[PDB]
Amino acid sequence: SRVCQVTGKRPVTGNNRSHALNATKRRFLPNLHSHRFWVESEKRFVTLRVSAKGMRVIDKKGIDTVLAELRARGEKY
Amino acid sequence: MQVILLDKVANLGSLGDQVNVKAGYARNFLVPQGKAVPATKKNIEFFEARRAELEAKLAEVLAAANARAEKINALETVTIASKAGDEGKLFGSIGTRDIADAVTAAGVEVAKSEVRLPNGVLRTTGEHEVSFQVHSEVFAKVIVNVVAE
RNA sequence: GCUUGACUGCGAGCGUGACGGCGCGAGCAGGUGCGAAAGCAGGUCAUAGUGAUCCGGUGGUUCUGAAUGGAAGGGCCAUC
RNA sequence: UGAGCCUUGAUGGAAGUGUGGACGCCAGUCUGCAUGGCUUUAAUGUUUGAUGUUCUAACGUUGACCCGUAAUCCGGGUUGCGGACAGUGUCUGGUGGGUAGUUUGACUGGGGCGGUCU
RNA sequence: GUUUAUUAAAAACACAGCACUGUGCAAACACGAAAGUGGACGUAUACGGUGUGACGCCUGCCCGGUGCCGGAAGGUUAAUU
RNA sequence: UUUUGUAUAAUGGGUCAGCGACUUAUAUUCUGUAGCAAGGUUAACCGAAUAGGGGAGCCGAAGGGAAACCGAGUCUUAACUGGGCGUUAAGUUGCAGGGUAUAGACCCGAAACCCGGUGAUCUAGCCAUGGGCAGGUUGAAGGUUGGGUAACACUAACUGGAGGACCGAACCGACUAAUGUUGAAAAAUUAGCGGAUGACUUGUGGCUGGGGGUGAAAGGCCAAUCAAACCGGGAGAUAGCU
RNA sequence: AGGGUGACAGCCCCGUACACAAAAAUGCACAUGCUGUGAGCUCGAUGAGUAGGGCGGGACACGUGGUAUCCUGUCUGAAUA
RNA sequence: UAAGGUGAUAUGAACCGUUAUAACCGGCGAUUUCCGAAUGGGGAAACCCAGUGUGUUUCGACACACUAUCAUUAACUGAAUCCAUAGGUUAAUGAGGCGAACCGGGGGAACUGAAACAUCUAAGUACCCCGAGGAAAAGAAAUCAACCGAGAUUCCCCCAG
Ligand SMILES: [Mg+2]
Ligand SMILES: [Mg+2]
Ligand SMILES: [Mg+2]
Ligand SMILES: [Mg+2]
Ligand SMILES: [Mg+2]
Ligand SMILES: [Mg+2]
Ligand SMILES: [Mg+2]
Ligand SMILES: [Mg+2]
Ligand SMILES: [Mg+2]
Ligand SMILES: [Mg+2]
Ligand SMILES: [Mg+2]
Ligand SMILES: [Mg+2]
Ligand SMILES: [Mg+2]
Ligand SMILES: [Mg+2]
Ligand SMILES: [Mg+2]
Ligand SMILES: [Mg+2]
Ligand SMILES: [Mg+2]
Ligand SMILES: [Mg+2]
Ligand SMILES: [Mg+2]
Ligand SMILES: [Mg+2]
Ligand SMILES: [Mg+2]
Ligand SMILES: [Mg+2]
Ligand SMILES: [Mg+2]
Repeated sequence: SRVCQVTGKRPVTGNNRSHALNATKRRFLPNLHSHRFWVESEKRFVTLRVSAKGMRVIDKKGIDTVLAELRARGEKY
Repeated sequence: MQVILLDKVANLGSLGDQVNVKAGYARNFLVPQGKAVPATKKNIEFFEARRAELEAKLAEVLAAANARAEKINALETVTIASKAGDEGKLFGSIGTRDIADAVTAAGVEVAKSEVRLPNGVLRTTGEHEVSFQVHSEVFAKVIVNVVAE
């Protein structure tokens, strides 16, 4: 459903605001690329709908600290 | 992305060393494949003792075979008469075994692999300054009293 | 021939416009030029040769400037 | 292969008799390979951009199998192919009646044309 | 053959035929924010688009303008730095 | 009623009865009237609720300047002049009215625009599965036999049975005229007319939904509606016009 | 107060003020029992892909304006009393 | 509570009660077919079809009861692959659907006004969607203030068109 999945970054809406300042709803959407992660500890190759930056999170907090959450809120994975 | 290395890793390996590398190289290869691990302190700022539990620990408190020259230098006269004969010469020669052998204090035991002698002690009998060269820079000194029978 | 009155600040009082404006103006203060002097000069003999407001640009100013000192920005005067 | 850097060069243990490279006010000479009583600028490492290759390990596969499963979807696994490409997100130049919203003056002896507008 | 159900049946549309052009297959293209689907369980003797409109004899000259195709060496040039 | 002007052959009204259009809220300014007066007056709220309390606050008694500032003066300017605006003004708060502002703003009225739903029982395409076409005519390809050839061509009879083939009912359609035109009928009747084994015709069910569909292309059809359907909503759209 | 009664009623009727009433069921207050929670005291700690930043939008009365502050799709990214 | 009663158009019939549950009023319960979230599967709503059982039975079988999906947990099972997961079965709970306004959030017009129209307006309105409560939301300063100080949020009047 085009959701960051790891940081719940959904696609927000906005205006194109062309020159002359002309309104036109456009809506911005996250990056996402569904990556293949190696939990290692769980010895499984889990894959998530992770999105840019949100990927920097995993590499910052923990592939297990992340999966710690996610599974906490009751998400898939 | 630093991560402490865990092996050879071509242009950057030390079986344990931090090095700035692209996260694309990690979390894709230098990791998930057993070759490194993120520098999360818990593996360095806390797991640095592994690098300080030898050269800095098992190299200082390693008290055991460091006091060689000291432990051995006041023996009970290492008399090793390498025999003699024929106009006052010798029947036995001096080598690596006999030397670091008779040099035993109280029924102790010394490996003959710890001798300090350039060449081979030609057959004589006079003062034989047989130093007990054990460790590299940590060797000792002993003697031998060759004569006859 | 000599010069910069095509000056600065004001202006009794009038004309002409629905208004925004526009025009005429003696005389007053400061300072100029020409003339011996009285005096004349605030552009051209007069009536066309033109663009409001906004938004800004440039110079000046101890007017203002959000805790205070500055500053940005704003006002004011000159001006594009 | 461009640019950094500074590392090593010219700038500014003895002769003498071959050979490259440097360009010159030259008629110079400069400097590296036998036998012999700080800038102006270049190799080394390095950093970094520019393409061009190769690799696998992300990523793709509407190839082939296995299992879920007496399934054509889907998921996991194995293998092959492709491979940091493709594709997508944000930003950005071009294109864009495909679509959308509008504008397209007045006087005028009817309107239009012509002319006019201070 | 088709068409303006309810004023137009036609010289209009359609057609077989012709020509141009796109498309190498996860085709072009089209419906769809997407997944997916038609094209086609087809694969250039195939599919889409456009114009001409059996058949016969034919289909001349112009590439300056516009579009499209190729080149891109150089001039101008976005974000970015 | 609208007009320079209407008996006007210019508009509206068959008649009657009932209903039908300058409102309301807050604000601001005058006029009248009442209260108090260099002062007038409270808001919310409290409340022994129309009291009383509450003066937060608003207006006025001071103005000039762009302002700092100054002050019955102050700006302008170097400025003494002068000139502009002020100073020998009573205001304030209710109540009723005239006017304006914001609102639907006197009342009725568009053609349209936007949002969400309902519609392929009509019709246009298509998909699945069933049905229909009296009668009569033509006579292709192929084959057989004779001839013919070196063998094929070729030829002739017979056989054969093709075709968006022919004539013509059912069936589908719709070229002509009359009649109908407050019809029998919101497209028909009557006499002729076109196709009638085909791009045919029909039953049943299904799929395309509105800026969307469908279209052998007329802007045609999408429920007697179509250069953007119907229903509900924005909504009392707006209407310098009648 | 009000309504009815064969015309308009305090005194006909039902009411009316006033005063009473609950087997049971429950709203809400207190009060307590069961479960859960956990008070209090010492010494600690004191919220990072975050705050800021560049690009695009959006919200602040404030239409990028000299424009603070807030949210963020996208790329980054600190101090830590 | 009571001398009257068996609701209405509704009389009549046939009855019940005049003391103490006749009727009637209120509290709590029993029954409560079929459709409808509809939940055994299906289905053109109020109908069609099934599995496993229970007890009773002439013991044919009867009707009746349970059997949807998902979520959490528990237990037992269990692929590619040792393990392990994925998947499977069961059970216990909870959800589902209705709803008038108010409330929070996601998405979001145009007519209109600007006497034209793009910025702007209408308006974050109409409308669609999701969620929750009796209220919602918000809320104990990285708040204002101005060198004096104030002290969460929310609502009213002023400040001020
Ligand atoms: Mg002249
Ligand atoms: Mg257009
Ligand atoms: Mg419009
Ligand atoms: Mg005109
Ligand atoms: Mg025909
Ligand atoms: Mg016709
Ligand atoms: Mg033609
Ligand atoms: Mg032709
Ligand atoms: Mg030609
Ligand atoms: Mg007239
Ligand atoms: Mg008349
Ligand atoms: Mg009347
Ligand atoms: Mg025929
Ligand atoms: Mg007929
Ligand atoms: Mg016929
Ligand atoms: Mg049908
Ligand atoms: Mg119709
Ligand atoms: Mg409206
Ligand atoms: Mg109207
Ligand atoms: Mg059922
Ligand atoms: Mg069901
Ligand atoms: Mg307008
Ligand atoms: Mg303080």
